[PDB]
Amino acid sequence: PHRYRPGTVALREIRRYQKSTELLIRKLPFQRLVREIAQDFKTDLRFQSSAVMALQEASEAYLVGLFEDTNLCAIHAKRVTIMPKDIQLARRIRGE
Amino acid sequence: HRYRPGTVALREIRRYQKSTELLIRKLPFQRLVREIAQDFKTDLRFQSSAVMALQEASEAYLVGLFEDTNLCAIHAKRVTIMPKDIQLARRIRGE
Amino acid sequence: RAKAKTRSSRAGLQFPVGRVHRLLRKGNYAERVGAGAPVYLAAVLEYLTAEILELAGNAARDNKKTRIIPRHLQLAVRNDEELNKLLGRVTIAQGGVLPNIQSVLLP
Amino acid sequence: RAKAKTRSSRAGLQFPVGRVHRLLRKGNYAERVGAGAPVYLAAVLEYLTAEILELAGNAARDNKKTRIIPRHLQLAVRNDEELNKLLGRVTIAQGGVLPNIQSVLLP
Amino acid sequence: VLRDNIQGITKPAIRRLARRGGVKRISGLIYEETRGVLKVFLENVIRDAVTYTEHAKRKTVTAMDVVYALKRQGRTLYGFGG
Amino acid sequence: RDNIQGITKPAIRRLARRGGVKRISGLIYEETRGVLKVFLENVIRDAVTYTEHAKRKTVTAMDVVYALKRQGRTLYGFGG
Amino acid sequence: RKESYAIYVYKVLKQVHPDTGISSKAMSIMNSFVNDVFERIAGEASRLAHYNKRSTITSREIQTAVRLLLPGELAKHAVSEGTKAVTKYTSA
Amino acid sequence: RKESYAIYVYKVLKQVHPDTGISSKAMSIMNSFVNDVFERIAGEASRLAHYNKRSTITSREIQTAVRLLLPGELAKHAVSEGTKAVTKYTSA
DNA sequence: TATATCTGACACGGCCTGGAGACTAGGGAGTAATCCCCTTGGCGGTTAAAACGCGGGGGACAGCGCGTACGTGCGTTTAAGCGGTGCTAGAGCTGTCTACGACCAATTGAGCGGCCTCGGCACCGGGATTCTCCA
DNA sequence: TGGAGAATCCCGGTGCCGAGGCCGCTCAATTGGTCGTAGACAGCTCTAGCACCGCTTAAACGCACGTACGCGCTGTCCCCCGCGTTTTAACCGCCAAGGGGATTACTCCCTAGTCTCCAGGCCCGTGTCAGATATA
Repeated sequence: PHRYRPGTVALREIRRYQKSTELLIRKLPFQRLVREIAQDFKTDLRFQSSAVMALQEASEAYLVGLFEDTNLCAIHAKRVTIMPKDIQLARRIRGE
Repeated sequence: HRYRPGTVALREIRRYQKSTELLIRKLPFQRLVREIAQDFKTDLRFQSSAVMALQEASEAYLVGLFEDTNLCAIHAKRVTIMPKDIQLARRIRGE
Repeated sequence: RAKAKTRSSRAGLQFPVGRVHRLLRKGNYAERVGAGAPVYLAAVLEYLTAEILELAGNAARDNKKTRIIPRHLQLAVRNDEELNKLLGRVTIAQGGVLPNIQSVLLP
Repeated sequence: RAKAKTRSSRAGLQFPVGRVHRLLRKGNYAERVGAGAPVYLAAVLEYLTAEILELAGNAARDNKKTRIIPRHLQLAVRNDEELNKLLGRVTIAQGGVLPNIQSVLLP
Repeated sequence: VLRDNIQGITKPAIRRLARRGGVKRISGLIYEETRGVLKVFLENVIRDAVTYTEHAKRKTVTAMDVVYALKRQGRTLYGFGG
Repeated sequence: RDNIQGITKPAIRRLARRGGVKRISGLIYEETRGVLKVFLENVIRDAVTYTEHAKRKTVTAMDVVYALKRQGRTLYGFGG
Repeated sequence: RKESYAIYVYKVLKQVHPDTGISSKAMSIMNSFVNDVFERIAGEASRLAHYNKRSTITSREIQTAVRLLLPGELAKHAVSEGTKAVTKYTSA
Repeated sequence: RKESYAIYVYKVLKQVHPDTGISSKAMSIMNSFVNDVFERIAGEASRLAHYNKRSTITSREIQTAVRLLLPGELAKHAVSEGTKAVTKYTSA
């Protein structure tokens, strides 16, 4: 049959998700995560929809920027694979 | 009686990490500050406390940058720090 | 009386001088606001609005779009060095990222 | 007029309620300042001052010195996680850094 | 009671977020660390948003509260009011 | 002129020893000089702007403190 | 009721790009940008007025706040149109 | 007539560490620390007043500012100390 | 780690200005009531995406050789640094006046809510153009 | 080096809904005048910052030796990518309750403003103790 080399599908996915502006995390699991986080602080709490999309946009942007710094850390270690010490190094340098 | 390569560096680390004194000579930093400030306004007066404030801020910034540079160096499985480590640290920090 | 002339019209501006003056009074910044301060602030705000909008329209024209979308504003801000320095701490909603694949990842 | 009693003595504090009230009034924060806000903020400032001074005195006795220097304040701030989070963007002059050597550099 | 919904942030969703950041290969230990990073960031935003809501004596967290919580920590979001 | 060479190699070595760096390359020093020049240029330009707003010809330590506070580099013990 | 820059950004767009429209989300982003830059310059001018023991925000405070906040060419240009606007406002 | 927080840090230091002095540079640092924390809390209280369309700063605004800025145990103990001071002021 | 000495920063001890006491006034916010956007719980189809599994290939990782470039010690240079003097810009304080901005009131048109309309653009379908892998 | 399944780019038809133009009006900007006060401007002091010379001495600079270390090459095996199948939970639509956001009247307590009074914090002077130096 037809089988692509490892990297071509990943590079096409990189080009697609860098051209697009859509939200990548599914909306309802993010809403449930937001509500279970907020229920540890105040009980019987409501949320506007725009608050949940604001949290989703901020979280997606923060994770994408963290993955950019993670990729640069992985390239700095002569690698093309991101590993958790790259994430820990990026958060240590930023100061989180 | 030559020491091993690295132990004098370790005593230097433990000496300069236990001290509060400024590691840059005062007059070259004064000349550098006046040379930089000449490009923005001609014939500026400088208080001594302003130059000491600039030296303290610059020394703290360089010490923090060298800590992040050392972290990048160990992340690259290496003891020697290189300019690519400084560039990676400033790129991650946002500069 | 005389004809009511807008303060933005006599200053050659489109942004409101009076609204900026009201927001400077009610914003608890200082006890007094000068006359030239809202004119200066409206001029700077109009200049920055024009600088973002010109590059956003150029990005929309380069993508064959008549209309400015948030992706066009992100492409305007992040492709210019000065506006990216001004808005480096700011996330544009529905703006995406610039197309930037690293050189070691490409074959 | 009766005897004058200070507002800091009524709240059991050493930090000045009246000075904090005056600094809130002339600092252009709000148009009005309530009665309990200077008392509350004086208490908060007194508690944070007390915490920094406790850890600084402990660091001073750890170095067998009875006078607090900036190095003792730096060792007080950065060895506590909450004060390091509060003062992470703060450089203390003549404070130095804490002695840390990474494990790969030890012989 | 909502429990254990951090697994709703799926492995292909983290892969898509890494593809947006320009990542060619992802190790299998990345996803738990990404879930922890996302959880820490979300508690940091949501605690401030709930504090802003509680100061107004409200029961609904608005988009203003999230915008002010992100503006507080230097992660200002445009488009949701300001 | 040529006052960036006054920030010598042992001073950069000393600042790296304070940062816990065990081994230093020979190209660290030019990069450190450029980094220090950029940082000093930013803080000095902001302090000069603060001075020329105050109609003064003397850069006060208050101006340096406010210049560093504008960049989130708050300095304690200099009258701030 | 709700007050925003819903007509001036469109005016600037029409005098810059006369055949280009704007969407609702993009216009909300532009309104947020104008409010954020206004808050930055006004807060810097208030802080400058408090540093020099002044109770007035003049055009000079806004000028040095613009020089402090904006990067180089943007600050130089914004100083130029601000000076031109106050000169035209005083002369007319 | 430069006002400073020197005597209050004297009083607090002698209250908790009686046989312990302090230096002048440590007091410049402590004065800057008190001024910085004061400016931070008062600015957040001003923002809380402006967000909820209020013209006064009360104990609730300072409480919410202390909860926003200070980390967890620091925020809890500072809120407890402030509430104790407020009820001691009101009851007496 | 232990025994003597020195010195310079630091804790303590009359005036003035700002904080407290008492009163007055007015307006901001708390409380109550109500009205309706809008938030959540839920049923149901559906279809898209998450999950699981299997092969395989390419890359993380470990080991090893080598060549070189920082570490370190030593001798020589040089200019930081401290003291001391001198002098002149200018930081800062005070007095005087004047322009300028808050404030109040009457007027008026600019902008916002509401409503109707038409074309910009997403979507679907077909055709031409790479495109990437393999023999 | 050249051919085939698949993705990519380009072009024409279709429908829709969301921006965009227009009108009523109301509310906030505009104009006019008054007054107090913040700040512009001149004068003067005397603080402190620049300028410069000597010296002696710590710090820097140059050179040489060499060994730790960076870096490239090779092998391996394992772990993650690519893709087919299944299942499972997201998504959209419509749907009702019903809690709570948002608005309005009022009414009252809380806080700005003011005069007076006094006492706490502040500048200056003094002396005395806590580190740094000194040595083994």
